[PDB]
Formats: sequence, structure tokens, C-alpha cells
Amino acid sequence: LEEKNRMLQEDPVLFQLYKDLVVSQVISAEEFWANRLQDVGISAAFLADVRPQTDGCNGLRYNLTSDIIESIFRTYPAVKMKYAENVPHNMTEKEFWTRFFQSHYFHRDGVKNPLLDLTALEDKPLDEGYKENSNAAIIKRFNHHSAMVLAAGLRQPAVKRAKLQESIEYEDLGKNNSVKTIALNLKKSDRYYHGPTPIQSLQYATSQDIINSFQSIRQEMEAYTPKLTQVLSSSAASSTITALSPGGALMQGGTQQAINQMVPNDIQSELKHLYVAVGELLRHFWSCFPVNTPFLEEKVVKMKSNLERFQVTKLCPFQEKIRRQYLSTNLVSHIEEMLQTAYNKLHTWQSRRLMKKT
Amino acid sequence: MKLNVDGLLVYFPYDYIYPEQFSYMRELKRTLDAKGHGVLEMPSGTGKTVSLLALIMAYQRAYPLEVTKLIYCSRTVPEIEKVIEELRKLLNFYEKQEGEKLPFLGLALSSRKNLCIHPEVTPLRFGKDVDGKCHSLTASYVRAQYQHDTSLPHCRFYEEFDAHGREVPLPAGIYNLDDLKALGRRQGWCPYFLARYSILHANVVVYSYHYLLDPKIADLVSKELARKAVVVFDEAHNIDNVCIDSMSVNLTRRTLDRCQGNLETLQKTVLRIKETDEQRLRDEYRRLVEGLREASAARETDAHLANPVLPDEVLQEAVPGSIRTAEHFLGFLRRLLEYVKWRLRVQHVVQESPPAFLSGLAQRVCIQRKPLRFCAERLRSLLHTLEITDLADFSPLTLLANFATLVSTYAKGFTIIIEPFDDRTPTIANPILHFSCMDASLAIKPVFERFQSVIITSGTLSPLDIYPKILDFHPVTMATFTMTLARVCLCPMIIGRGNDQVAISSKFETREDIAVIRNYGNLLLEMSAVVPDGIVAFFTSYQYMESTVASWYEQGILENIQRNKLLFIETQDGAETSVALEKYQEACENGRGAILLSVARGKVSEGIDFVHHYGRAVIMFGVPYVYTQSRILKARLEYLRDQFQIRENDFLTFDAMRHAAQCVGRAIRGKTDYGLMVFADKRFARGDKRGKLPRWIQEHLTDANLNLTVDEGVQVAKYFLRQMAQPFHREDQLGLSLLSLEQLESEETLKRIEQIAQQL
Ligand code: SF4
Repeated sequence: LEEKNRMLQEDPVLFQLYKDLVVSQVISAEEFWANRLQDVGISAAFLADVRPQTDGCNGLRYNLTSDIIESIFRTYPAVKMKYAENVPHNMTEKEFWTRFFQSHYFHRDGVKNPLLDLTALEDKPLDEGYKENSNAAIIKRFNHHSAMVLAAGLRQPAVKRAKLQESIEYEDLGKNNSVKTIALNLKKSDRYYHGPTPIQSLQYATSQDIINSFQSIRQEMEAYTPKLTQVLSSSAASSTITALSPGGALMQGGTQQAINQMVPNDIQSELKHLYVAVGELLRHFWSCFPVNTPFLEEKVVKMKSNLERFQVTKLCPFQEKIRRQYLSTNLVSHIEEMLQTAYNKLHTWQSRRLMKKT
Repeated sequence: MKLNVDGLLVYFPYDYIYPEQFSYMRELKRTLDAKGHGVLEMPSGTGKTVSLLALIMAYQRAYPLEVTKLIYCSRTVPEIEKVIEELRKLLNFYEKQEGEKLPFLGLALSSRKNLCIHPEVTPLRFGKDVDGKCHSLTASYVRAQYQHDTSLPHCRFYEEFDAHGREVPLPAGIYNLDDLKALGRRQGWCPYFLARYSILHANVVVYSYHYLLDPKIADLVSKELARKAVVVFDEAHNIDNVCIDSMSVNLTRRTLDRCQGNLETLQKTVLRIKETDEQRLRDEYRRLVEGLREASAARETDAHLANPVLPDEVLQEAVPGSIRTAEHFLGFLRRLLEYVKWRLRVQHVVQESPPAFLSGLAQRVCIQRKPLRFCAERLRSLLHTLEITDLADFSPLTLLANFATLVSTYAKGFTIIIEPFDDRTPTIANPILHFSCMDASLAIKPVFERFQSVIITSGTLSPLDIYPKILDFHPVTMATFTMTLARVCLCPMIIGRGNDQVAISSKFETREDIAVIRNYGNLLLEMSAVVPDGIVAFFTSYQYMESTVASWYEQGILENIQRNKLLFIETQDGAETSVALEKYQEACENGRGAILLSVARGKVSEGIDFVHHYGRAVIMFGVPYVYTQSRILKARLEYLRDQFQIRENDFLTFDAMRHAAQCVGRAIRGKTDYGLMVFADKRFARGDKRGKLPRWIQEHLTDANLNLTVDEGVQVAKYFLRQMAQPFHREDQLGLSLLSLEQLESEETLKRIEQIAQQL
């Protein structure tokens, strides 16, 4: 409940929507939330990069972060044991970190058989008859840290034979099939040539009289001379101007009205809220559709009931609010269209279900 | 894919073949035609193993007589597993192509540590402990007693193989180590003894260098090897080091104390058993006087303490009666140990030849060379005749006996160095004796003189003439196969100048310089901020790397690098290094930048392979010259100079460049695998040093990238990454760097392939 309340507070419009849907008894919180409902890998640089921030005013900013401590614990389980065995009783956390900095711990400055069993690589293991310490310690602890990081990354003759097969096989002298494709060859390619364009009454011309007309025009334009006066006339020019004149046939319509001032911004915002609510309700309705299981029938019936309740409890007050101002905008018409479309869809599907059963 | 290689059909298991692979096949066939040792250099990541296996299988199929059995020598167990998998794929392709399962047998050989199934021996962490436990549970004399008394210690794993595993050989095919273990569990047998039994029948046997190069372990395989057997060495650029380590002996004061304690325990046991049964000593004396051939040849199961180090001539000669008696020989060993301990009392380092030490011992302890020659024989016979189970505690005595036998017979090419003080900490009393061998060729000489042919391949083979000198032989064919790439996958750059124009160097005089360390830190920081996740840095020594890391931490530059990418630093601990590698790979595959820091001589550079997304950047901090304070290295250099006209500085440069190439050469696994190579040292600009680089790498080293700066290197890295990150199609490689069935058949392409390789 507390988490849900916080999440609703994070989205006040949804919180307002949740209120308008639940308090108005349109939908239950169970049905409301029925449809409503990061790990970081281990980096090896978490030690060298992370340093005690020595701000000039003698400031030892540790910048203690949970992720850094978790990375330390994953890489060094011993640090987790030290933390669990000391705090909060034996010592404080910051004192433990300071001790870690001062200690030498911070200031430190085979499954596969063939190519791993170095002890077994030789078949003649006879007897011995036929700052070095600092360097060895540094190497050992570096290898330990690397192994710990690699392990934290995750968090038999058959194996030997498989490893040998992987090692010996050459990609050149194998197979190169790579034919994971399916060829396609349609039946009638003429569908696209005249595609979604509907059938047009492309009438053909008459009999050889078409050829006679072609010959007539061919002879007519065979002896052609350019003309200038005949190109245009003032009367034709006047007609063209009138067609192009404001308010003319070519100038379709004209000026329009400022819709913004015709509706208050509060009414516009409430319309947005109702749009989002109805849109989500119908989205869930269409998600349930088509009803392929008997459970979906009850869910869609509940969806329709919720739509009816929301309409009655919000749009009708919204309709009255608009009507009191006598707004000429039919914003409610869009909502009515959507609601009636959904209701008719459900009624038609119920009719189909009744017909199938009978 | 079927290929025609000089009239020989090759069943390539893959649809396409690199031209370099075809050249490698042709040259390998030509080497096989001469039945002689040959050295070939092939770039890594080119699938040379597949080509080699295909050609060997083709040779065996065409003429089993010419190549009776294939021997494969490797470096690490995972290499053996990968070779087994590749050969299994090749065999499957052969069977599918031919429609029937070929009568081919492939086997992978390893130690008892990788071939034991006994539950008691499984928790053991050490191979020597494993061997001791197995021998205690698989002793030949103990076997009969267990047959007479079930509650007595035994290992049914070996018993069932002896009863049932010998009769029926394994079916033709290829088995992995895990497969061998599973089969042994199914049959209740031990895969070790079964594998050794089946070596004589296997067409291909794969194992490591030490299993055959070490004379102590030579007879465990070579006994079932004929003259026509063909051996293969892969990535054996450090074979000389392996041979020297096998033939080198180390002795310490604690070793002397343990030897004295075990010798006293042995004397007590001898007295006790003489009281219980004196006839055992008389029977042992009868065995010695009548001949050593009776005891050794009639018990092949007692190969736990085999010492085939001595030549076959020494085997015929019997132990002198002065030490044939068990008590006389125990006193002889006590005198020898006391003389050695007294000789170790010198407060300074003493360098000596084996003949001089033998002469001194003869003057002091009246010990002639002949009685000391058969020390190993008497040691083994005495150990066998006393029913000793926990031989691990008696290992120092065996080591001392082997050292004495080596000194008694092997003189030239060996040096005795006595350092009573540690090189690192001379204040600490560490009296150490080193019997160091400077002739690796002696380890490989029987291989050359016994097997039909020897094949050596490696990705880092810059000098083709030092190996015939190092190994003291004349290879039949010395051919290098250059790498041809339609798309540049490697970007080698040399940065000898830092941001402050500091001359970047890794000389130990300048290794302690703060400016060099800070410039290295800046370079690593910029590379991490620019180059993708996969970053590997090879230093010159552990101490230098640790000091540099400490300096970076104190300066704080390392902190920014950690902020950009995760860092993983290897230590001397094996488990810690394994965890570091696992975390590095996981971070690289998880999209978080991971940086690895290792040494050129460390385990990472030895047996770790980097995929395309792992080998994005490999940075070598200077030429890895080995710390010269080891007089063993100095003595080896002196011996090489006095026996092969090789300058010590030249050999040091060669070794450092070989280690650098090994560290760098493992970052590319194919044409689509592209990586970045960085060499942060001005000394790399030297023609002698730069000229000691692999041909496939040195050729691509543009002189415009010679001695760049940190910012110039960063810009070049950005350009290379953007160029090579663009999508690429294998079709572009067709006819240029990749050959199809039709493209290989082109005679012009064949001429181009012939021109690719160069014989020196
Ligand atoms: S016999 Fe085989 S299984 Fe038993 S201890 Fe020896 S190696 Fe292991």
C-alpha cells in the first residue's frame, strides 16, 4: 500500500486518474492494478581508481557508497567477514576503513587436462639427481584478486576429447554451409503492377476511327506554326484571375475560427484526462479481444461495465459543464463515437458467440 | 582427397592441401628413398603432422618391408594425444575410402603413471612412488609367493594379462591412453604391460624422447625394434638439452646422507638374511661366477632397475671376485661413498675430467677401472636377490652406482664440477657435484646406427649446419620449406627505442636499469589498451621479471594495465601456474582482457599452444641469453669450441634465438590464425642475432619495422589488426595459398611447389 501510494504520488495525473476510477467506484483497486503490473558487474579497477578524497582543507572525504562496498565484498569476502565481526560493537565503520587504508591490505605496494596440468605435462618426474619475498607476495595477492574477480563474474574423458576436438579442428578444412535462407517466388507478379489502386474505368477507344483521329491530328500538327496572340486573351485572363481571386472556386473555403478561445484550458485539460482514461480502458478491452478463452468474456464484460461507470460519473458531469457554457465544440462527440464503437463491437461479438452456440 | 606424389598415392583426409605440405611430402619421400637420416624445417600450424602420417601410411601400405614399424618421438603427453587423434581421423578416412578396416595397429606408449589402474597406486602423486608400489605388488618372486598365499601382496592387473592378455593381440586400430585404460578395466589387465607386449605387433608406436633417448630406458622399447624401423622426431629443437639432462648426474650432501643410511640398512638386511638363509649369498655368487646372462635373460619382468647404459661388450665380462661377495661389495660401496664425501669437502669449485678423478680414486681407495665398470650389474643383482620392495628409499644408492659406472667407462665429453656453495646464495652450504655430459650425440648415436632412418622436424631451425655438428652426424637431406601465405597472419616488429628514445636492451648490466623497466611498462600498457585480450610476455629470467613487476607496482603503471586488462603472473609453483593459465584462458574466452607473464625457459614456452584468440600478442623482452654463471654451460661451450670450432658467443646467440622462436612460434595454428609478434630490444637488430630467426618468420620481418618506437609499434599493431580482422573467404586462398584437387594437378603449380623448398 505504501509503495503503491508513493508510486501514485510520483504520477499525480495517474493518482488523480486512480482516484477518479476508484473513489467513483468505476473500477476496483484490484482491477486497477491488475493491468498496471539492475545489477552491475565486477570491475577490476574498483581499488586503484577509488582513493580517499584528500580535499585541501584537510578533508578526508571517503565518499562511502553502497556499490563500492558491495564490489569490495564480492571481490574480497574477507572484508565482509571483518565488517560483520566488528561493527557496530567492536569498531565503527569509518575507523575500520581508516584502518584498512593504513594497513598493508590496501597499501600492498585445472578443469581442462591438456594445456593446464603442468605437473603432468612431463612423463619423467624423477628426483633432484638427474625483495624476493615482497615480489612473491605481491604476485600471489594480485593473482588471488584476479581469480576472485573472475569468479565474481559468474556470480572426465568426454571433456578432454571435446577440448582436443576444438583445439585440433581447422576452420579452413571443414564445412562452410551458411545457407540459412529461404528463397521466395510469388505466383502472380502482376498484383503489384496495379496494386491497392482500385479498378478504374480505363475505357478503350473505338474501331479504326481511332487511327483516323490519330492520322488527322498527325497531319494537323505536322504543319504547325507557333502563335502568340492566340495563346491567351484578357477575357480568359479575367476568368483566370477571378478563379484565382480570393473567395474563388480555386480558393477553397477561407478564414476559420479560433478554436483555442472557444474552449477553456481547464476543459481542455479535463478532456485530455478523459481521453487518456478512455484510451487505456479501450486499450485493455482490445488487448482482451479477440476472446479466444472463456475467461476473456468476463474480463470484457467487466471492461464494458467500467466504461459505462466512467462515462456516467465523468462525461455526464463533463457534458453538463460544457453545456452550461454552451460550448459549440463537439468534443464529447469523439468520446461518444469511441464508446459506441466499443459497445457495438462487444455486442456484435456476443451475437456471434450466441450464433455459434446455436 | 587422393594425391599423386611422385607415383605414390596419398589419401589426404582433408579436401585441400597447402603447397608447402606437398613439398614436404615429396622431400620426405625422397629422404625415405635413401633410407637415411634427414632434417626438415616446417612452419608450425601447417598440419605437417597430417602430411607426415599420410606419407608414412602410404609407404607402409605400398611396402611394409621398407618401413617395418613407425616410431614417433614427442615432447609432452598432450602431443601424444593429439597425434593419436589425428592418426585416428586419418585411419577412419582410409577405411571409408577403401571401404574396409585396414590391418593397421597404432599405439601410444607412456609411463606406468599413465598406464596403471591399481586403486592403491592411483592416489600416489609421484611416478617413482607409483613404480615402487607397482614393483612391490608385481615383483616376480612375490608373484609365486602370492600364488602360494592369496593374502600376500599382488596386483591382479598384471596377473590377468600374464594369464590372458598375452595370448590374443589387440585388434587392428588405434587406441588412446584413456582408451587403453578403459580396455584394461574391461579385461582386468594392466595397459602398461599389455602395451609393451603389443609393441612388437603395432605398426606405429608413439612416445616421448626420454623413453628411447635415455640409455636407461632404451632397452624397454628397442628390444622389439628392428633395423628397418623408422623414427620420427617432432619439435626436437631442444633434443641436445634432453640428451645432456639424461646423461648428467647431480649429487648433494643430503643424497650422501640418504645413501649412507640406505647402505647401512642394506648391510643389516644382508646380515639378517644370511642368519636366516646363508645359501642366498652362495647362490648369488654362483650366478655371478657362472655368468650374468642367466639371471638377466630369464627374468624380463625385473626391468624396474635396468641399466643398459653400459655397452654390450661390458655385459659379457663378469664381476671380479673381489666384489662378487655381497659383503665385499657393500664395503666397496662404503669406501666409494666415503671417498666421494671426503672429496666433496673442498670449499671452492673444482673442475675435473673423469680420468683424473678415476686416477685419484685409484690412488686413494685402490679402486681399478674394471671393478667399477660392472658396478651397475652388481647393484642390480644385489637389489634383485634381496626381495627389496620399497626401492624408492634406495634410489640414491642406485644413482651413485650409475654415476660411478658412468665415470668408470665414459670419459670424453664429461666434466665433474664441484660447487660447495650455491650460485645464488654462496653463504648457504650446498656442496653439489655435477657429472655433466657435453656430448649429446652419444645419446642419439645408437639411434643413427641402428634404425633405418631418422626424421627430425621443428618450427625453429634457423641454422641447418649446427645440428649436424651438435648431433655429430651427416643428414641425407637438409631442406627448409618456406611459408607461402595469401594473407599475412604474422606482424613481427622490433622496438629498440622507448618513448624517451631509451636504447632498449636486456643485458644484465642494463636489466636493472629503471628506464628500461619503465619503458617496458609503458609498452605493455599501450599494448593492453590497444591490442585484444590475448597477451603473453616472455622475460629473460624469473628474478628479473619479478623485479620488473615490483617496479611497475611501485611506479603504478601496473595498476593502469590491471584497469585495462586482467593480469596473471606465473610462479615456480606448478599448481599456481596451472590456475593462472586456466584463469587466463577463461578471461580470454569471456571477453575480458587477460595478460600472462612467463619466462622463455619456463613451462609455458615448453608445452603450451596458443589458438588464434589466445595468441593475439606475444612480446619477447630481449634476447633470452642464459645466465652464464652456470659453469656447466661454460664447460659445454669450451668443449664445443675445442671439438667443433664453435664460438661460445655464437652458441649463446643461437640458443637465445631458438628459445625466442619457441616462445613466439606457437601463436599461429593455420592460415586463418593471425597474431602479433613484438621483440622489445635493440639487440635484435644485429645481423648475427636477427639472421638466427626462422625463415618463415625472418622473411616476413619487414625492415621498415626494424627498431621502431612504442607509438610506432602501436600504430603498426592497429593497422595489422584492422587489416586482418576483416572477413576473409577460403576461396581467395584457392590457387594462391590453398590447392584443390585440380589446382595441384597443374604442372605450373608443381614447379612452383618444387621452387618453394630449398635444400642446404
Ligand atoms: S600392474 Fe598395472 S595397474 Fe597394477 S600397479 Fe602396476 S601399473 Fe598399476
